Amino acid sequence: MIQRTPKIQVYSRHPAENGKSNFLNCYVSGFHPSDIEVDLLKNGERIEKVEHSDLSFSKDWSFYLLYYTEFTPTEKDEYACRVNHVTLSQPKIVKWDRDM
Amino acid sequence: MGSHSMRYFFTSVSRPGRGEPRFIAVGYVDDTQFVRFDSDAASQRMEPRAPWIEQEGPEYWDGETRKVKAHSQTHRVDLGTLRGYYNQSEAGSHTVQRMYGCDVGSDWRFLRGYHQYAYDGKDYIALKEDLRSWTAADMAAQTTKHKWEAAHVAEQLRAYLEGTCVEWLRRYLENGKETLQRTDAPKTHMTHHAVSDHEATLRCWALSFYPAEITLTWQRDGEDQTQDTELVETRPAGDGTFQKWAAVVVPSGQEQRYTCHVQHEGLPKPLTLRWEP
Amino acid sequence: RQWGPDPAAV
Repeated sequence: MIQRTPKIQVYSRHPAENGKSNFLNCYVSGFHPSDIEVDLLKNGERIEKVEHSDLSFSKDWSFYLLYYTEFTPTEKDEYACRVNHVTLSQPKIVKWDRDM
Repeated sequence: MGSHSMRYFFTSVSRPGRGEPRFIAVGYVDDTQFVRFDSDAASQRMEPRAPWIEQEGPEYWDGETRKVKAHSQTHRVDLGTLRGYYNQSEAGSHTVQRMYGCDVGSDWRFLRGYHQYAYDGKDYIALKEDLRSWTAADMAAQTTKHKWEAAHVAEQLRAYLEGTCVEWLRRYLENGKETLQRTDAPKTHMTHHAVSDHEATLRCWALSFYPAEITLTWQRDGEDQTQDTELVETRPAGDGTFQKWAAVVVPSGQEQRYTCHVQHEGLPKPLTLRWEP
Repeated sequence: RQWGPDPAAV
């Protein structure tokens, strides 16, 4: 049947201010089937304390999940979301851009 | 607020390798999740996800747990039935999804009900708007439809959707009114990003809003513009509110011609933003 | 409050 690949947005809960606590979000949507792997990364390393929302779906039956963790943005640290799904040959990495 | 919904979402995923399907149920009022069940969680109970449901007493939680576990077993049976209807191997994993719910309208009375079911992410069977007839997508679903017609399933569902569903939606709306009946209008602002010496991007931001429904549009000299624009999918903040942005590329120096127009239930009149800071 | 007692099987 259908396989639909995830859309991915990486963003902060609050406006990012260097040195100030916040939450880093990776929102994955539009995927099918529901099995999916999502990590948040800091300078390429997986963050262990990440939580996620309960599985739900949209009008077109596609799934969505929010993965998140508490973080402190800085000028130099890089954050990203890494996603694997049956539709992907290799994991997809999407870097966080604070303006997006 | 002026229409409201209660909706339940259910997903079962078969595990041909070993064991029972994974089953996850969630309930919402509007865009607020208030209960969950996960077959892999330790409690094996329907659990609260909003503070205003916590005051429901043990009879409630027992009944809701009983219903949701029975539902999970029904999807377990269904996954086997569907594999037979479609002549599929025992080897692959497959998915069932169900959503049902009811809306109250602006007059606070029943507006509509629905119940939709999907197999492997495609429509399977759905209740029609009249709450009396079914839409079957294919001849497997037509077998289910005949079964359900003969068993008066629509009559039983309809009674729920028009009765209990509406009544309990209204109860939750009152018990949770401090948040459920508060509109959070978007907090809006614009940013400016040079793209070259000749062009710039204006980005119109809508933050911290509830409910999720929102419309962002750009106009140039008071006429809607979609060319040279980009809109992201509305996204959760993680605190129960939502975010969105829309952007337009413009000739450097002409920013003031452009306006971002924001419509939301929390705004008595739409907001209009303009780069003139 | 969910629809009960249990949906009909397909």
